[PDB]
Amino acid sequence: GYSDRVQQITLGNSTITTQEAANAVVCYAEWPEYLPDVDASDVNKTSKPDTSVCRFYTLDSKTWTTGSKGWCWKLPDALKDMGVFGQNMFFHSLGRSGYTVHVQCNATKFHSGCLLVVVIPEHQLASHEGGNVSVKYTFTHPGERGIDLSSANEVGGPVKDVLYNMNGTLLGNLLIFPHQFINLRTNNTATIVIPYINSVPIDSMTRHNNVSLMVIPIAPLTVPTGATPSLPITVTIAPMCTEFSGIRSKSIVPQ
Amino acid sequence: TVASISSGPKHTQKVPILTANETGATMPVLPSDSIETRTTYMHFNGSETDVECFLGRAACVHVTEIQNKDATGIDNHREAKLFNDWKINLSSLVQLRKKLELFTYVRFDSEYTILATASQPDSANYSSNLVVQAMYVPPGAPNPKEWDDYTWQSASNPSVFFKVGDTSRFSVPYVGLASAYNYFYDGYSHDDAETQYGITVLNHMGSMAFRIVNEHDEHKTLVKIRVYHRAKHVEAWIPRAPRALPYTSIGRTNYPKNTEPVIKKRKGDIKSY
Amino acid sequence: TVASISSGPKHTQKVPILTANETGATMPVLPSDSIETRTTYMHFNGSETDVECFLGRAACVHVTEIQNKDATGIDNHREAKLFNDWKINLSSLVQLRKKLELFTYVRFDSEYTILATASQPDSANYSSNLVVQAMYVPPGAPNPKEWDDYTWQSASNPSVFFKVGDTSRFSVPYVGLASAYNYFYDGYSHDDAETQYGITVLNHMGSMAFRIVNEHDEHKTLVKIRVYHRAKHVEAWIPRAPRALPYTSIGRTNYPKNTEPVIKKRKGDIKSY
Amino acid sequence: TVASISSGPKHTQKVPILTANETGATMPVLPSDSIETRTTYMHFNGSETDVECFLGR
Amino acid sequence: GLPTTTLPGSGQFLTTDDRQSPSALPNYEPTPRIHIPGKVHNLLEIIQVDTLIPMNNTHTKDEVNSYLIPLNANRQNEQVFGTNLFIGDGVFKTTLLGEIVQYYTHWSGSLRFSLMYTGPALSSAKLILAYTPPGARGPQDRREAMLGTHVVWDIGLQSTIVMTIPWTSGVQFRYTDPDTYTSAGFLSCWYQTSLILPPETTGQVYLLSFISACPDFKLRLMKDTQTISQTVALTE
Amino acid sequence: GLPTTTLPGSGQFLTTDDRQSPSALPNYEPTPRIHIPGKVHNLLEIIQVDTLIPMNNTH
Amino acid sequence: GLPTTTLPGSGQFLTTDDRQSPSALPNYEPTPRIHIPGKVHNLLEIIQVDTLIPMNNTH
Amino acid sequence: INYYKDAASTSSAGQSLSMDPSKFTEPVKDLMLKGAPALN
Amino acid sequence: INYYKDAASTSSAGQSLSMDPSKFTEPVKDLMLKGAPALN
Amino acid sequence: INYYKDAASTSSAGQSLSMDPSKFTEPVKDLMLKGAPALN
Repeated sequence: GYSDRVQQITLGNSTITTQEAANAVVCYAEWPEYLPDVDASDVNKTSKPDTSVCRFYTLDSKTWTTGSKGWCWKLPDALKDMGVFGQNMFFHSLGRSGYTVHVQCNATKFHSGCLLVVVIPEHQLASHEGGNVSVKYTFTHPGERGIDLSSANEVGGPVKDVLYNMNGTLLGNLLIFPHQFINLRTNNTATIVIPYINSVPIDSMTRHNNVSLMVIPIAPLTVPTGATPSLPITVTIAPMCTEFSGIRSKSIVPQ
Repeated sequence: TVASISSGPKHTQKVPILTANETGATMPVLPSDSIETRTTYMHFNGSETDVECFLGRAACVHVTEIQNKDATGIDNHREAKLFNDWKINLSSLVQLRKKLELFTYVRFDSEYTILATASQPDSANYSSNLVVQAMYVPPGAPNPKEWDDYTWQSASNPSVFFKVGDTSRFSVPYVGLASAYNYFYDGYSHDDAETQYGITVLNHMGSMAFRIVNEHDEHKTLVKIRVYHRAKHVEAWIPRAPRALPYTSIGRTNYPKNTEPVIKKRKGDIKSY
Repeated sequence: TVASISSGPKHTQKVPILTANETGATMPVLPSDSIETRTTYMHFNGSETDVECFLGRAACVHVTEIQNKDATGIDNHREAKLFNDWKINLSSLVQLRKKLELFTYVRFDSEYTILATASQPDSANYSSNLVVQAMYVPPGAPNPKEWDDYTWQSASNPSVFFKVGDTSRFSVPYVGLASAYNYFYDGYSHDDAETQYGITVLNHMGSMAFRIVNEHDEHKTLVKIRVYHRAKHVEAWIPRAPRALPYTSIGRTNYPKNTEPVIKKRKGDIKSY
Repeated sequence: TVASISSGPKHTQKVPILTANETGATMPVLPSDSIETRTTYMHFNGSETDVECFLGR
Repeated sequence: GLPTTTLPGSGQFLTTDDRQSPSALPNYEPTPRIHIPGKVHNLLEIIQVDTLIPMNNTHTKDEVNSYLIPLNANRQNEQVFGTNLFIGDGVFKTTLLGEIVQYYTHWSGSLRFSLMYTGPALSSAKLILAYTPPGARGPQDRREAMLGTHVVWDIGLQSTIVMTIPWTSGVQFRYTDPDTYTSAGFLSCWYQTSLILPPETTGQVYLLSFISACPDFKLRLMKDTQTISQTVALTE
Repeated sequence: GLPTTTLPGSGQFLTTDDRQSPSALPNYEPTPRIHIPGKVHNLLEIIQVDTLIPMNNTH
Repeated sequence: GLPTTTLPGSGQFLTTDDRQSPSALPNYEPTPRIHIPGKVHNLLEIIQVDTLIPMNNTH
Repeated sequence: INYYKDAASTSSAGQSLSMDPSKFTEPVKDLMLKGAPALN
Repeated sequence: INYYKDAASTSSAGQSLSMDPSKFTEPVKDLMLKGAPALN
Repeated sequence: INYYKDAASTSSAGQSLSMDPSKFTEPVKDLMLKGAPALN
């Protein structure tokens, strides 16, 4: 009586149940694991807070309306302030982590709409100015708020044009990245497990984000007659196999 | 190898063509799941689509130019194109760039070919025979200031001398600082409020300085340098969506404003053929 | 091997020389069936009549020309012969063409040799040394528009750079879409009422674009390109009647009107020697 | 080859980090004598620092 | 001294040749490789992942909406969409498949075309997808369409339908750049019965459509893509 | 570096010589051969089929 | 005479290449080596000897 | 025959002949069998 | 010795030494023996 | 393969792979053990 459909994920002191899942994706078919010695470089023993950092943090909720263009969060940024995960983050020189991402959106059998939930490794954004204008730090570190693709261009911020993925590629091809759809008629959640993907064994958690999670409405939300025209979307994310190394004074970052 | 097996009528409870794309999978459906097929063999291996093959041919990565002329009274050799440097890149001419950016991290050895041809746009009695010197200047080395500085001694820095009209060829191991090269990097060099975004120091493949060794003749000679780059021993990770809009800058993803629609509009209906 | 066996007088009921040609056969009659012969050996193998040998020497297949000159103010490089393309063919110069059309389908690898020589028809101080670039442009690739377009980067398209006066040589596998090449095809590309007849897209061997890499000197230089083609690994099916009338077009069988009698008229009688 | 071995807390009478430089020696002290380390390998031979290489271009 | 003769081609530079060269950095030791998920070995590996087709190409500036094929409730017998199968051009051209095919001159193989339905769960519909092999015109009505390769799709719990365009061809390779002799057919879709919405519901519903290549597929003779060009070298 | 000497004829192009060359299309896979009746191997095979002689050349 | 083809790079001088050359002094006999204390093999050997740092740079 | 000492100086590599699209085409956590229902 | 990797790059092929004119000179359905009458 | 007769004409030497800093880092007459007191 197991269905692909019902699932339970327990991680730390927190549990999620979905009764309307559509399997789960594990990026590149690899599950998060700690850093092996053969791959290690820094000689420091690392710190593995385990259950105090590897639990589920639910970010603040978004509201899908007929005019929504899509939202974008960066990792580990989105979690920069969650509990002890965040403290560890500002206090060590280097850290490394994988995540379980669970995006939630329920409706009824009269609604229609379909969101794309995708994880993009190394999502370098484009400046809407063109040329070689850079995208300032603050703009690519929105924190739990994430970036709202239907917000206005700002100065020093990225471009927010959806048919171009914020980088000069077409929305249609985002499907080459680990992703899952939430089609109100099928699905009510999306779950993706992200292994740590980098060109170095461990890195800085503040100067470099290693994935952007993106939720994009593709088939517009259509509510039943005289229904309220909107649904909330909630994102809950859990660091998994986290390791921190090179402890010290506590980083100070712009803004 | 069979490309298609023989398959006949079906009346089952087992439907391989109904799936749920919401899952993120592309189910491996074949012609024989939905029509009646006959056996056929592949006769093919997919040899020429190997990434080593795809990135393994020489591409022009840079065209520069230097001239041989009397430096007498020149206050700025660099500025007179008496000599010229180039910080190696693979993202300035777009053909090879779009190919590499199909991947997120890439690792390979480089084979460089350098073709040099001379031009004599204004009245010369003859064509002189010039020798070019190409010096590989890694970050931290003294940089040439005049076209005949102590720098050119290049006692510790690899340099090649070849003749204009000829070609020079040598190969450099993968010089990246990390395990692979990130043509994308969603980071900064530090948490500064105004530091540059995206362009990083782990995509640096060195830098190269060119000059003519010859002193000047009576006429002036323009020498134009073309650098070709061939990846050998390629390793590529994490495929990405191909580049759709035009490029504007080395190292940023930025596209031009008021660009044009990249998807061709139908001449007719959705229903049109 | 015997070329003739010894044979003596015959008075038989078994006549090998009477046959019925209406049957379509050529009965294998020999000297020894009708005269008295002596033994003799062949001393020969028929080596130099092998089709690999017959089609295996280089033949000139194309002569084109490009010039190096100041492109300043040229509105149409292609038109100034600043650069030039060629869609590969083996039926434009007739010598090799008649040889190939002795067969209906032919399959082979090609070895190309390209000789480039320069001419300076009007007053020059000297002969410059130019490097030619020959790019192989398969159907669907961007085609060069100026003599120095992004196209020439040729990051994915095979190109060779050699010096004028020298020769370039490389070999291309059999690029046909079918199992062999049809120099004859009694068909159309589709059942259209006005589509072209005979010329088809399964005899396409690609196409090639040439240019000089050098910028301009003070004089002008004419470079004339000659492409030679040698078939290697030849396979030929279905022999046909040799070409009798002159050719008029690449790819059609058409002969010129009011052509001349191709059979030599006797100077004398049927009875004449 | 290991570049660093794994080493944990220490509370000894055996102090490798106190020396007397007046002796003229450079005592071979390592990260693992004064912090807690994890194993890591060298992955490197020191090929390009050989004097033949240094004076050989 | 051993006697030699040099052949035609000496000194040429062929961008496609593969030979040894002296290393400029003798004895240098590259950084160790660490493990990174996601390694690609063949472009054939990636063109089997499906991506969305902007089938609804009828707009005037690129929009998220050209990915949506609309469906109308209560229409009978009628046609949902049509397209030829020049995978190197037109709708296909910007898709990952289209985009890679363009790096090669010839392609052969089967294509997988699937449609995922996004209408309310309490609605229902039956569509017919038809592949018309080269030689006939794009079908003009379902009767015409239904006589060639087709699948009646019944919209249900299982949200997507995967249609395969089996390789139907005389010649074993076709050109990726559109060519007549070498052309591959048409793909059309019609109401089999009709879309029906539940009460309290209204308007258009959309289908998303994807394209990917079957394991069948072959691509050969690499060349340059018409999809990217430039007028001056970029700088930093 | 192995010592060599080049002989007379170096650099010449003889249309009849038979040597190896680099392939411009590294790794390309040609179309499979299918069977076709009629293969010719030697011109000596075909000159044994008889054909008509315009003997009456007097026109 | 063995057929050859020369590749791109022929005739170049790369200061970092390592090949054989004819000896200008054929048959000459170098002075014997005697023992000398102190041989260095790697620069890695010497950067492990400590030296003083002008830390007080303020002059 | 390599004429040179360093590995970077050798010619192009030789075909992976690796090929495994499943990391890209089927990265699902619970295995999907073709023919069995997608969602149970 | 092939110096190159691809087959197209090898020299000319070597003599068929196949040679069988009968597909062209005697494509008759019922075998004709020289010496026996052509038409029986 | 050496093509030449004299030893000077051969290419560069090959890595010492000798490496022993103790003549430079620990030339002390009585051996010092790390961890034991420097001056007893």
